[PDB]
Amino acid sequence: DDPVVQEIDVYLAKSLAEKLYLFQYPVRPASMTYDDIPHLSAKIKP
Amino acid sequence: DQEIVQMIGTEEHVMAAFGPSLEECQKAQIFTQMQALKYIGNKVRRQ
Amino acid sequence: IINIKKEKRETDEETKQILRMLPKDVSVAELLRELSLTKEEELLFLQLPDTLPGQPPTQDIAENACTLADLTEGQVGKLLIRKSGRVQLLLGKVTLDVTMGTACSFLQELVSVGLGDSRTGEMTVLGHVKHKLVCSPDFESLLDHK
Amino acid sequence: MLLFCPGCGNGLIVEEGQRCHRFACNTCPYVHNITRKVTNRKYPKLKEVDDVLG
Ligand SMILES: [Zn+2]
Repeated sequence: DDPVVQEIDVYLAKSLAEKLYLFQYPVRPASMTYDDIPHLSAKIKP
Repeated sequence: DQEIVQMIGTEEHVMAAFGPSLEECQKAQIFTQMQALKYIGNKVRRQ
Repeated sequence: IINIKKEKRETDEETKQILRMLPKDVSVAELLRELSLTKEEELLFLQLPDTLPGQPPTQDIAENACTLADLTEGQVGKLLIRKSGRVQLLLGKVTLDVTMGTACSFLQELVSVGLGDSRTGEMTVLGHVKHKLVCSPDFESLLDHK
Repeated sequence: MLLFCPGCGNGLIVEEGQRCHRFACNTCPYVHNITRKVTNRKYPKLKEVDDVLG
């Protein structure tokens, strides 16, 4: 078993290291998204 | 309730067996954490 | 009746209860069908081990944990796909193995919340997350090496 | 079957509105009118023919 193909490279980015968040909806399937739902605002804390 | 059912299970028989619990819960007016905690407190014994 | 707001069935993979009228994949085939069969980019989410096989470069130390926050930009490792479906990650002298994580079916939206100003920021939806990967150290190799 | 509201996720009950039967939640104004036929079969296990003993 040798690496015949798919010798993909891996790079690292630090531009959005402190600005990247992962939001997931456990109750909303992946089929329906909130792209069409108009948003108003979001309250957050550092 | 969707999250609760997903945690319990996604099998047809699982949902069929858990249906009665959801029905008994919906019969009452308990839908929020505050109401559920108030009910639990009312049902709590004195220490 | 609106078609994009129908009732959803419990099974997130078979929410199509009413119509107008999935075998478990592997990482090698996923990458193959993402690169050759199509060319559209895809957002992936991979879980790396706690400590990477490196040292924090001039980070004031100790054998502490070395995460991506200490490494710099540029080429850090390679992704190899051997025969029989083996998918490895050469991140230096050691080689981890990448496997398919829990198949999430619920909505996962990747967003960057940049607080450019102390009073107002910007939330930018970069894309959607569909697949999950897990990278694990090849403990068998690490043990049989020495 | 068991249906849930896409908005909040609570259980949906079948009620009668002003035009047609509909699924509705007890915690939000969300509703869904019934357009075509909807069925939920269970296929209960039938009683097999108990053969003679002996
Ligand atoms: Zn609802």
